[PDB]
Amino acid sequence: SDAKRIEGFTLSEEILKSDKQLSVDAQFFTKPLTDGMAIRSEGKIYFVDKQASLSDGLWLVDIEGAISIRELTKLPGRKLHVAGGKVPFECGIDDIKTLGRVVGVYSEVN
Amino acid sequence: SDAKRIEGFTLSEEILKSDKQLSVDAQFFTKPLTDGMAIRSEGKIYFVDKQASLSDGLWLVDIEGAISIRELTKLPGRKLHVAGGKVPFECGIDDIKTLGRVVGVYSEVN
Amino acid sequence: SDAKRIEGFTLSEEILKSDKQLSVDAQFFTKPLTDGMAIRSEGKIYFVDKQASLSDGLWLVDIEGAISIRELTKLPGRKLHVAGGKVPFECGIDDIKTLGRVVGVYSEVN
Amino acid sequence: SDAKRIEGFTLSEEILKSDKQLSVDAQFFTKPLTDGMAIRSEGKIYFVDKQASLSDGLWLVDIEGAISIRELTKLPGRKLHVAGGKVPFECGIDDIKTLGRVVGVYSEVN
Amino acid sequence: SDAKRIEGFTLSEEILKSDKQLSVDAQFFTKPLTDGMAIRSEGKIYFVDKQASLSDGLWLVDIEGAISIRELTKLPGRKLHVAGGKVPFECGIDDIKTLGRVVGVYSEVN
Amino acid sequence: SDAKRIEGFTLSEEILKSDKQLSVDAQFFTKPLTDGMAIRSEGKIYFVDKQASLSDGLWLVDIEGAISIRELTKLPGRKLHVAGGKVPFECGIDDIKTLGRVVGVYSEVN
Amino acid sequence: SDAKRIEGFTLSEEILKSDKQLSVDAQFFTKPLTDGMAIRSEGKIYFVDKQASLSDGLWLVDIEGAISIRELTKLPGRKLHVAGGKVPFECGIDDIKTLGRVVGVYSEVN
Amino acid sequence: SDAKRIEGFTLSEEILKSDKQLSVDAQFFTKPLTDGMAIRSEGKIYFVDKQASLSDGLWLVDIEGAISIRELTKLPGRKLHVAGGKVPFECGIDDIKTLGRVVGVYSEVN
Amino acid sequence: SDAKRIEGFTLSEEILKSDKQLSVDAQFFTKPLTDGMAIRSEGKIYFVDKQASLSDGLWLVDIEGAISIRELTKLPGRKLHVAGGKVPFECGIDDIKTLGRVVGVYSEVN
Amino acid sequence: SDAKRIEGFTLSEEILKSDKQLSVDAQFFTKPLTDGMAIRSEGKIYFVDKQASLSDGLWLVDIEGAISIRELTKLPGRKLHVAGGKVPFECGIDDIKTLGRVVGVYSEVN
Amino acid sequence: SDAKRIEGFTLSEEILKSDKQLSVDAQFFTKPLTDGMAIRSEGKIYFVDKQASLSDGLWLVDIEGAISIRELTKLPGRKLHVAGGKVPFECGIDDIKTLGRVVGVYSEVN
Amino acid sequence: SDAKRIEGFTLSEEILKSDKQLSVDAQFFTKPLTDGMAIRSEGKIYFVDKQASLSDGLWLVDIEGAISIRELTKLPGRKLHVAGGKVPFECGIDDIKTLGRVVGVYSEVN
Amino acid sequence: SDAKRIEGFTLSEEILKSDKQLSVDAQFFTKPLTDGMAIRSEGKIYFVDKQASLSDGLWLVDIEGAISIRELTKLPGRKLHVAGGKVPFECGIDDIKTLGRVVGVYSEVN
Amino acid sequence: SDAKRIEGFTLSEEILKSDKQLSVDAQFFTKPLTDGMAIRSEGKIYFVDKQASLSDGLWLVDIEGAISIRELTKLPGRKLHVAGGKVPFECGIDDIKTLGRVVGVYSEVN
Repeated sequence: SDAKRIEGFTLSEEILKSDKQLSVDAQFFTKPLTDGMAIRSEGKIYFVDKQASLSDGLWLVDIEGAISIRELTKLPGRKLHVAGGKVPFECGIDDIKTLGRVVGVYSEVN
Repeated sequence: SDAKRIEGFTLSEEILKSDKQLSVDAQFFTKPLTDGMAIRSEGKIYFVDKQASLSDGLWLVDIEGAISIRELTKLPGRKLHVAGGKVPFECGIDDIKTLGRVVGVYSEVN
Repeated sequence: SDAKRIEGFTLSEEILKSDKQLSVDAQFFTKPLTDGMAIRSEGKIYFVDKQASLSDGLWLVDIEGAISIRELTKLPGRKLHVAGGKVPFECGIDDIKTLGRVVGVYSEVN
Repeated sequence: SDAKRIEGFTLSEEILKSDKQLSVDAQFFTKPLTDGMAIRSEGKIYFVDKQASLSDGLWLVDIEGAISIRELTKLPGRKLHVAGGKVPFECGIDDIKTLGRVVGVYSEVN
Repeated sequence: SDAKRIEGFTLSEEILKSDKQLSVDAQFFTKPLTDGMAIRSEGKIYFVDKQASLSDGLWLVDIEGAISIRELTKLPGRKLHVAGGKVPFECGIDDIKTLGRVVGVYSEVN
Repeated sequence: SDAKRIEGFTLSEEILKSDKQLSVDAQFFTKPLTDGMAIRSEGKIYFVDKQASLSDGLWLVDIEGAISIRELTKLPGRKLHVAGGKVPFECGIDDIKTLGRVVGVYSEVN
Repeated sequence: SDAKRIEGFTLSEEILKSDKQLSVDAQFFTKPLTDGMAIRSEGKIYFVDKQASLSDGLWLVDIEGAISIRELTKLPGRKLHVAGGKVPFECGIDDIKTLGRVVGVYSEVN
Repeated sequence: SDAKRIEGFTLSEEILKSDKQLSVDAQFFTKPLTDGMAIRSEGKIYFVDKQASLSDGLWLVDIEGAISIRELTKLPGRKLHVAGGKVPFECGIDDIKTLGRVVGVYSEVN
Repeated sequence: SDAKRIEGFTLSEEILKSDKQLSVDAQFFTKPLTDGMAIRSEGKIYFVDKQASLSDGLWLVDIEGAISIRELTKLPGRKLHVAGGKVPFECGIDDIKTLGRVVGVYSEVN
Repeated sequence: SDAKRIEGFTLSEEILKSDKQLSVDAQFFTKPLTDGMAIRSEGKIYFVDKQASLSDGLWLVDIEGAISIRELTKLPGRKLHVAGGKVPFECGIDDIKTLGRVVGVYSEVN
Repeated sequence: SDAKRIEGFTLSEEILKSDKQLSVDAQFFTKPLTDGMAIRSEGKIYFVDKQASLSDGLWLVDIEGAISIRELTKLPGRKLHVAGGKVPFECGIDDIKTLGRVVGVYSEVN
Repeated sequence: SDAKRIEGFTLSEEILKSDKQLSVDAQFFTKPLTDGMAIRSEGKIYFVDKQASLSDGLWLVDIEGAISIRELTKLPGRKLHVAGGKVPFECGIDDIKTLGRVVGVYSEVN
Repeated sequence: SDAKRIEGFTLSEEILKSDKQLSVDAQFFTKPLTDGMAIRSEGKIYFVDKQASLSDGLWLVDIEGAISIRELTKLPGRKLHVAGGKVPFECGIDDIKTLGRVVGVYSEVN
Repeated sequence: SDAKRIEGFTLSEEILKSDKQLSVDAQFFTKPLTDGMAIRSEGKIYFVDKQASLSDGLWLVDIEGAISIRELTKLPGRKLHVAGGKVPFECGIDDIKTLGRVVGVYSEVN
């Protein structure tokens, strides 16, 4: 029906690399995803919104050069609780760069 | 890049209903998905393979008219362990009808 | 905005008694609730769909005359698992009468 | 019977947005809800009392611009325990702005 | 304000004995308590409705002559789950005699 | 038998408010309750002894204007452990005002 | 003040042996203990009421000749749950002889 | 046989009050109890030795005027662990006044 | 002071074997131990009373020829619960032969 | 066989007191117990070696005049962890006086 | 150094299918793997010994046509416990066909 | 089919020692393993990529001369969490030397 | 000092195979081990006594041809509880053949 | 077969004492044990390698004169975690003297 194209990437060894475009349907997103990223990482496909404003959730981030998907929770004092890696930690929102919020995920692997 | 169209449906109150077709990319499936279904159910989209042969995994099923997504496990004696509902149960593979195997899942809701 | 009137009742000591009508808005229900009931029971107001078809969920039910709100789960062989009371139990679907499905709940008490 | 109109809003991505007014019945509230908000958020509707005075309970809050519903508990030293998000935390009552106390919740999703 | 008199009793060593009448306010009972008992038992006062119809709840009962307060739960097959003593058990509804349902309890001992 | 009148109040949103007098029997209290209060709070009625001398127990208190029922425990150094709220805490006996001790509780809600 | 004499015994290796009379005060017992025993067993003195009628509680018993103190709980069918020994068990009330109920216990060992 | 009189008291709301003398048999105490107290508190009688020298155990104490029965444990640095109340705490031995050690306890309430 | 000699044995691989006499003092036993055994087993020395009458406790037994120390508990029906080995079990009192009851235990190994 | 005499004592209320000599066989001790104590405490008899050199284990100790049996564990910095009483604690090796090490324990009470 | 060639296969949806040979070193196996299979299944490579004699361990099996890797444990009565799938079960050794025992496993995915 | 030669080593007592080369197929590695090591350690064979860039994962490391396989997790501030040994710890990324990432493990011991 | 030779074997895949003799010292066994086996099995060496008579313990056994090391426990009725494998089971002592009792174990692997 | 002599010792009360040589077989050690010790301690024999270089493991140590077997773990900052005694602790590598690493253990006591 409604074909939609999204820029594709792969995330491996914490390095983000451009890839084939991915064809998806607009029905995948409740909110319109205009500037989006489809990131292929460990058997899953993460749909990212580069326009998203900081808010608790799952995010694509860059921490001192390393790229990854982490769950961010704001703490008082412009701080962040960062989960998703083998061990969670805290830091200032300025110690990290957010590339966008994950709006949806696709997996083939239960 | 490679647009693929799948028949769409919605699953609600255990009733399967046809719906808009869904545009997906072939890169979504490692094994080719020829006769497939895209079922929108509770904020997720399940991709089902109508051609799959019975094997342990996540399935779209019809139990005495009710349609649902359940985890099936074969047990000696042509029996099945059926999980996924509020309470798991057992029954013969002949007491249930399999509509297809879930090959992948898309979710917006973490 | 949009005023909607629902027949009201109170449930106490397993007896259903009619009561004042309740004014609600249509925005409370994603699916249209046409033939509905508002049951006041223990500090909560349960909105029920009398038209609902049997499907796993929370139901207003009549068991040998006693009325109650219970979690119903279909088991192969026209059976039911009944939860919600002090001790769950099973029975056949014909041993119980369903009045309707709870589609929403309002509570003041956390 | 008794129709009552409340200003309606939606809360999403931690942003509060005005919306359609909601028609409710005064029987919903034991205490009179004069200046109130009906906030639609994730399949639930929260009724907020803007006039409430700080007291332990469920609150609509604004923390450095973010809007959310949190469980507040006063600690000695004008301090607060804030629960409800992925990770609880403490802070001064002056580090957060209270917009109103939740006096009731409607939910369609069990 | 509204003085109400209830026949009083004491429960000790599982023997029910008449006692001084008790003066209570009608405001103590949401539903009217017409034929009631006030049973003093172990630092508490149980208010009992002799007219109650069997329903899941806390009841004053007589089991083979012994009088006690038990939590009763109906089970399929005219059966009962009886809790409240040191060890819960099951039996037929005909194996026990109900004297009334507790509608309220007063206690001075936290 | 013996009718006794006690001043009634309701406690809600941490505010105490006078209300209907309540009629109670003297048999409710082992020790004489001369200057008492009956506080209606969350489906229960607390009987308070304004004359009580500080001693570990359940009290009606006033902390910086907020009124509540809390379990107090004296700690060396004129200090107090205050429980009952979502999160317990300590403080000096002079940082809280005691209105009276709960000598009994009536409830209809198990 | 009020001196009271009770026949004394010792219980050891499940054998009841007569012993010195024990002088106690009537204030020890809320109900009058007319025909009583004072049984010295493992550092404690149990006060038994030989006239007690069977009721759930702590009993001095004789099972197939062996004497011991057990917690008895009546079960439907003239049955008993017998706890207190290394492993509890059930039996009929006729399989055991009750010598009296323990109405009080004195201990020097915490 | 051997009648022994002990001065009696009652402990309530943390206030010790003289009462009727209690008649007890010397067989109750392995060590001779010369200057003793019999404290009636919450359905139990505590036998206290006023002569006891500080040692870990159950004690009758006076903490800033409040009288209670507490479990005392000496800690290095003339400190004490005080247990028995709703919340245990530590303090210096000089912050508490010991009135005597509990040598035995009688109870009618299992 | 008071020397007492007891016939000694060692118990190994479930075989009882006579050995050196063991010199013990009578103060070791509250009850006189006239006909006793001193059994050396796995770094411990069990003192056994060959004259003891069956009663719940620790015994030296002979089961189908195997000798061991077990915890015996009488069950209704001339039955016994036998614990102490890797897996407890039940049997009639006539399926086992009791050699004596352990009245005390000496150990070097904590 | 081999009679051995040890100086006996009783430990009660943290006071050590001389007592009857105890006759024991040398077979009780793997290492020779030359200068030993037999301490009767709470139904057990502790054999202590006054000559033992400090090492982790069970010890008879003297702390600010109080005598007790404690489990001692060396911690770097000439420190000790003291266990055995209701609440463990640490201190310096010089804050406690050791009287001997427990080498064996006899008990009649399981 | 020592190149070794093993017949390769893939196991997917319980179907075993031949594939590219796999080159391995003899140093991967302590016991010589003469007739072996290298089966690729879910990101892991299983090395199977077709000649193995039944013994508890991990096995490549065929149950009613379905192919899988399972942990087998012999039970008295020519029986087998089969683990590895979502729900273990038992069956006769003749209800299953063993294809070989897994001697080693290679994984890339931790 | 496709033979590949990898330098081999053994890791024992934290010392890495050269050993026989290992023949492996390229099918073992999704990504090309150009400069690889095969580390034999405690019954397993670790395949390491000497050119891997620092990224969260399993690594072969050299800490102050000691060589081991550890799970590394980057923490803000050029820090690392090091797991795998008996007790995890943190340190700067420069306090450790990374020799390569483990991309695969072969094991014979389940 | 005292060199002792023992017949060696290896146990693998449930097959017992003769091997190099092992040289051990007689100090390894408290009881003399005259005809003994040293079974190397999974990094440990089990020393077996072929002359042992049945008794609860760890045994080298032969079950329908399979050789293994199991914990045996005698049950009434000439039965055995057999533990050590993935799943314990029972059977008659005549359904199993005992080769010897393990008297000691040596391990290099913690 | 291959006899090997090792210097023997006994470890008791934390004192190390030379003893008879122990004859073992070289097959006990995968790595050659040239300068080794056989330490008899608590019914077990520890085989120690005096030449071992510091690495995580079980060690024979000397802490301020005291000799024991402890589990050592290196921590950043030339520190050690020391386990094995009743309470683990930390300290610098220089606060402890290592005598050798345990390479194997023999035990008769399960």
